[PDB]
Amino acid sequence: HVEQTYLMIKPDGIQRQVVGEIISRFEKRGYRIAAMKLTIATPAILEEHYAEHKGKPFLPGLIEKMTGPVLCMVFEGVDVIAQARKMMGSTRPGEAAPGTIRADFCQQAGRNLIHGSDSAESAKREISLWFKPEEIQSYKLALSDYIFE
Amino acid sequence: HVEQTYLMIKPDGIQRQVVGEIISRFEKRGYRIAAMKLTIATPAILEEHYAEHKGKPFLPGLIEKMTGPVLCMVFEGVDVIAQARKMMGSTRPGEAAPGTIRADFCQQAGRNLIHGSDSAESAKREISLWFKPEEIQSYKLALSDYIFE
Amino acid sequence: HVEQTYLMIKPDGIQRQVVGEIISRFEKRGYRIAAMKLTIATPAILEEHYAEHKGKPFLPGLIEKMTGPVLCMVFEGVDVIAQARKMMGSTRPGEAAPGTIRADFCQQAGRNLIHGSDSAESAKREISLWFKPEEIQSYKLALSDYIFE
Ligand SMILES: Cc1cn([C@H]2C[C@H](O)[C@@H](COP(=O)(O)O)O2)c(=O)[nH]c1=O
Ligand SMILES: Cc1cn([C@H]2C[C@H](O)[C@@H](COP(=O)(O)O)O2)c(=O)[nH]c1=O
Ligand SMILES: Cc1cn([C@H]2C[C@H](O)[C@@H](COP(=O)(O)O)O2)c(=O)[nH]c1=O
Repeated sequence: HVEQTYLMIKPDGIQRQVVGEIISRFEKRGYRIAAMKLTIATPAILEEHYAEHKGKPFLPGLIEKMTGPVLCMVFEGVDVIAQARKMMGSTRPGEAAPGTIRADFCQQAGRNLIHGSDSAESAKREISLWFKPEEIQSYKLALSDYIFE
Repeated sequence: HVEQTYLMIKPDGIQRQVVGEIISRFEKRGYRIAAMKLTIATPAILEEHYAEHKGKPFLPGLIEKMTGPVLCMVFEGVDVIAQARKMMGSTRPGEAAPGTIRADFCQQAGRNLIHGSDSAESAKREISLWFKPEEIQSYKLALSDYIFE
Repeated sequence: HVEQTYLMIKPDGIQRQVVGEIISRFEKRGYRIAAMKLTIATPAILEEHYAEHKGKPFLPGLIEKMTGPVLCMVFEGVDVIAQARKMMGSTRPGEAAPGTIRADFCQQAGRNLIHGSDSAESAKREISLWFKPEEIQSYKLALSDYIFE
């Protein structure tokens, strides 16, 4: 069975103009784009996005870094929630494995280019926060027979 | 002291049209193309290719996935049998390291893009199965002095 | 706090004509080019560079391999000394992780494409040996707000 994960290119990904490169990494595995939207993230939606960190001293700083243009995305694939995390790499780019997004593009955790859901529960919540159901698109990849066993 | 390994692009590599990208990964290390042939794999040759799994319940499914166009290849280099295995990554793409072929391109073991010999004995057997001696080409890379110590 | 490291493309990197690819890997992380110079390495400068190995039987062959065009470089970034070492990978390419320069381009330690400082002390020593201070340039990257936290 496939699943869907929420991936969001942060303002540093937009401003460094690596959006296409990021998308290509997920397309390369035959992951399907199920939703995609450019918006400007605001403090009120980011408070909900970062709800697990309510009341923590670092939350204002997380929100400030994220206040800016973002690319909201939903990708579909086998085990894609865990696999996208593996592809992003460790929170700290300096600890991330070579070949991951954060190791290949970044230096510090506060500017680590991309967010991805950390669990099935978070993916469901995040997809619902940033997308309406009518924005989630269902279609089948023509190469499905050569992607899925 | 170089050796030769058998590498085969499976039908999913052909149909997803990533043959050139795969070849480029091996050329990038200064591995030498010693043989290359496009064919359509037959059940008869695949039964011998997969002889280790004779009688196993999953063998018919393995053969069915592989009955299609394939690119047979022989690459030469230092430690190239083990090194090509490392470059392909784990059989299951989800367990493969970022930066390997299977992690970068694939989702499931049954569609994992590429075969490579797993040992010196297997390489000798597989090269002999898929190639005639007259198809194996001997020449020296002009950059040899800058590739080999 | 950023630091600076000495990175040198060896004659195999020049002759295999992958200079631009190497530079792009470091630029991709927002590391700043603080110095860059093409020269031809000579035995007298290489003897100082490899001073720790004076008298060892492998040194004459090492110096022979390194007598040729080289690209001297200084890159600046957070933790860049350790990070550049990680990006190069193990001295022996066969042991280097997928996604590192040496794993992606090389076969043997004697032709492993690139040198990088192993410590802050070595970086200071190597930058003094290979560059004049006139050659180290001070300027700020315009994307700093999106590279550094
Ligand atoms: C941006 C950032 C996030 N994180 C943590 C906060 C969340 O628990 C997790 C995912 O954050 P993210 O949604 O901003 O990618 O990473 C840090 O520890 N340091 C940072 O600098
Ligand atoms: C295709 C496939 C191969 N394998 C095993 C069978 C062989 O022992 C080994 C290499 O197979 P391969 O020649 O098809 O790459 O991988 C699996 O365990 N699962 C799979 O889905
Ligand atoms: C080129 C080379 C370097 N080295 C060691 C010597 C130095 O301690 C370290 C870095 O050397 P380098 O300046 O040539 O990169 O690598 C080997 O052990 N084997 C080799 O073939």
